[PDB]
Amino acid sequence: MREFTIDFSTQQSYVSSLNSIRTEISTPLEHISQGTTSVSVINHTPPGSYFAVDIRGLDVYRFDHLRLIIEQNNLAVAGFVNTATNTFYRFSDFTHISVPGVTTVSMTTDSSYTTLQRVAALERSGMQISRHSLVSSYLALMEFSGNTMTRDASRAVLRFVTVTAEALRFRQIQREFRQALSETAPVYTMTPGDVDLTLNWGRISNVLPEYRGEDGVRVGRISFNNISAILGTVAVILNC
Amino acid sequence: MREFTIDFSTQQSYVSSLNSIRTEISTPLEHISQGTTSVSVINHTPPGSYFAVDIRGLDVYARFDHLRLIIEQNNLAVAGFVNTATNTFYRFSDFTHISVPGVTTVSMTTDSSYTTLQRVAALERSGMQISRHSLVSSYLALMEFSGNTMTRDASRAVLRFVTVTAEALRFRQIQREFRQALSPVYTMTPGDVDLTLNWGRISNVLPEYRGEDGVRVGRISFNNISAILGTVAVILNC
Amino acid sequence: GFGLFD
Amino acid sequence: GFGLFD
Ligand SMILES: [Cl-]
Ligand SMILES: [Cl-]
Ligand SMILES: [Cl-]
Repeated sequence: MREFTIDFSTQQSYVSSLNSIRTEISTPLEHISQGTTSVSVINHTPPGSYFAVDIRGLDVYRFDHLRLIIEQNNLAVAGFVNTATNTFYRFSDFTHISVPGVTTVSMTTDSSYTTLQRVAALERSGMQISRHSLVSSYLALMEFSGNTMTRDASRAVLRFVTVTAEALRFRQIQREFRQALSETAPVYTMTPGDVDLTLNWGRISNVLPEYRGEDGVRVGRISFNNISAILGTVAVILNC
Repeated sequence: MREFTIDFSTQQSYVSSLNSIRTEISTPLEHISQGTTSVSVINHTPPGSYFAVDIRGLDVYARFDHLRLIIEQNNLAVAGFVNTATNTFYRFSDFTHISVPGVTTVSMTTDSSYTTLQRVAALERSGMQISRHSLVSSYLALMEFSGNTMTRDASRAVLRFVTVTAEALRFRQIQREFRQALSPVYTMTPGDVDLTLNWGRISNVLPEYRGEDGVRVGRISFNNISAILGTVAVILNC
Repeated sequence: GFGLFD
Repeated sequence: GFGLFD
């Protein structure tokens, strides 16, 4: 199994964490590249493949027991591991993710945003994420037990999926969120445009391998005027 | 270009139209089949391939036979519509890679997304009604349309024709719920809407299905192979 | 000839 | 060393 750390200590450690993951699980597209920046395609792995992400650096000046299990082919969060209790809490739509050496709790709750936002009573559009709320999300997940997601657990998942898996996919989200890691701890507010990106990752993944030369591409309401717009927005796409 | 007819004359001609198209553009999955019914995977064609769908049988009699939909094959996306009486292809702004020879192409300022269409149409898909009469009304709106900016009635027409062609091709559930209207009103349910919004995720999971236990994609749950076959007909090829 | 799911 | 879009 692959294992990565996402270190939230500083803006620098967070960005370099995301770039190391991208380099290991994906390959740059030839035609969407500028300097060392590219759109990359996830490398093919056998179905059911997953890797672990260890969360660190939530407190710059501890909190080191949270691990996320990520299905590799679609960068989906299949669940979270409490490493203190060695327990894997797995969403109901990921029963094909088999992790040896952990106690697996199959949950009644699925991973969709519709479900998570209902239980959390929280809309992603306008959702705030700060350093203190990631520490708070960590503690909710370490406190969690049983097989049914709670409000606090679902808020925590919404926040961690945004700054890990969705930031991995979308350079736009990485760039907008990393400010929250600085020494004054400003707040990242997710925008309607951020949410629209996450809802269109599949379609974006389908069109970019056909992009040639320069100039624009449109996927529904998503419009990229040039390759810089693409690179500023998208980092990693599905392999279809 | 390759050409198919969807004949709305009767429930029977409609279902047999969709089945004929599916047999030509997709190939059955071995592990998700019962009798002559299967879930099928869209055949992989070169990028930008499309086919035409000619609309027939909307009412009595020659009449209402000048509408043609242009469908990109690999994702079953409607790229636009052709008025064959004026020889004009009205093309959505996200489909400038679809090139149709022998027609006048009008590049529209509007994209094909449900969010855009519903906004311009002032109509939400959840609870939208589709009857034979509303397809005839939609046909009349598309034939009367001109210019490069989508109107309310042209957007309503596209919403209804996309539902009963492309979305019905994908989802046997939608085909089965709508076809009574050709014999009653079809009312698109939240469940129907949720299917169409999860077609990519559904397509990613079903080829891994073996034997016959359940399958869960987000909030979409299939308890058995009969639940799958009752709901999904054609999936994306990934 | 149609199928029972049609 | 980061990129200019990060
Ligand atoms: Cl463009
Ligand atoms: Cl006719
Ligand atoms: Cl989807």
